[PDB]
Amino acid sequence: ASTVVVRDGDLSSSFLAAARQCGRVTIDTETTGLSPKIDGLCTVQLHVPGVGTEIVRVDPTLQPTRLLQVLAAEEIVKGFHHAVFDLGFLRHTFQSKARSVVCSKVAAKILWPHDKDRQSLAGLAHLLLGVVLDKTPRLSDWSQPELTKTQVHYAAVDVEILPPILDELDRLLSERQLRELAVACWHHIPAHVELLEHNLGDVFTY
Amino acid sequence: ASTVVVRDGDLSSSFLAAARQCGRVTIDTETTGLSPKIDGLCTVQLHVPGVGTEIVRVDPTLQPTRLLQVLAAEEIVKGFHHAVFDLGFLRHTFQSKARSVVCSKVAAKILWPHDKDRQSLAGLAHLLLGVVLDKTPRLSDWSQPELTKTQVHYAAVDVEILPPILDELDRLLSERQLRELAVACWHHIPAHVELLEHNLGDVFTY
Ligand SMILES: [Cl-]
Ligand SMILES: [Cl-]
Repeated sequence: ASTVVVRDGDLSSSFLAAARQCGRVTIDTETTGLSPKIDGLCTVQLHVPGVGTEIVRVDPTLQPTRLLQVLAAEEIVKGFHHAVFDLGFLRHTFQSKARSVVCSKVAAKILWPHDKDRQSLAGLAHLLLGVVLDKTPRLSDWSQPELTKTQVHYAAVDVEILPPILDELDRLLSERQLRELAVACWHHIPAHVELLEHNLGDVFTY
Repeated sequence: ASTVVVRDGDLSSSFLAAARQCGRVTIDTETTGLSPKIDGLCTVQLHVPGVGTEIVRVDPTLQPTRLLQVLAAEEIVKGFHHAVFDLGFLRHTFQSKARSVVCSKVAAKILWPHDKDRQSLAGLAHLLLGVVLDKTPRLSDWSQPELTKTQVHYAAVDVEILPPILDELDRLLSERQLRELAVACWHHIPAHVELLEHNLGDVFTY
């Protein structure tokens, strides 16, 4: 959490430029609960490697125009942990339909299908980076008029830790010849979000 | 079942040409049971609209080279009913990895998520075409040294009925603005087959 600014309503015009120069960003959100179609989206965090992190506080009366630009941009890769969760909120709240998203949880489920510990952000961070993540601020009040120092730091860490985690999952995927499958699965995340948004369920079974 | 030929081991060179001229074919299979990774693949049926239908009897000692060419060909659309099932057999038996496949079951699950009747080939044929399909030969012995007249006719009908069914689902999908979602889902079928082949399960949940 080297350099973090809390923004109201939208990503700043400076980070939009930095995201476009970089071609790659990481994204996370804080909410009032676990149901992307019922609970409230409170903040969206965006990190530009080398530049810093913005915490965007959602306004009900404002589309976060420049944030939706980044999400939709084919030429900007957006890394998440559990992209289906975060994009479900973004889709239900803002009608956002993202392109070029990747997900460390999907990656982890391909590499370690039977191990829930390695499928969590904290499991990935400890295994790959030697880093212990503090998870206690996740249940705090993200709609509070002023985010605390602890909140800001927590919200920043969970986007700033994704670039090294994602790079390391890429290498493990390539080694086991599963990267093309992870690539195909990441490419399906936005469609999977639409299926959930429309209550269409599992279209691939009998 | 206007014009049907039973082929040993592979699709004929003439249908490979006709599939390439047409740019579109429909596909179905007959098997010894419902588990694509355990049960035997007995036949693969391929229909070229306007030309006819081949029933390919699988040989254990022979890759059906020209059939695998059609399956892999990006420029040839392959229509199935329940593509995940058929491609699971083709993937486990021949290591076949298909491109540009579409599926009437996936389409039906998007249009009618809660109605199992409309998600079956016979439900689709009756609703859309007014056609009653005889399903009794499905449990017959497809590894028998000579397929019966009833078997040949059954195996041919279930590929020849797919082109009108698929064209009609396209129109219903477009009308409700769900065709882009069906297109995205069809594009994911081969990856979903790989996930099942590797026992990776649902990579898109928590
Ligand atoms: Cl604040
Ligand atoms: Cl025969």
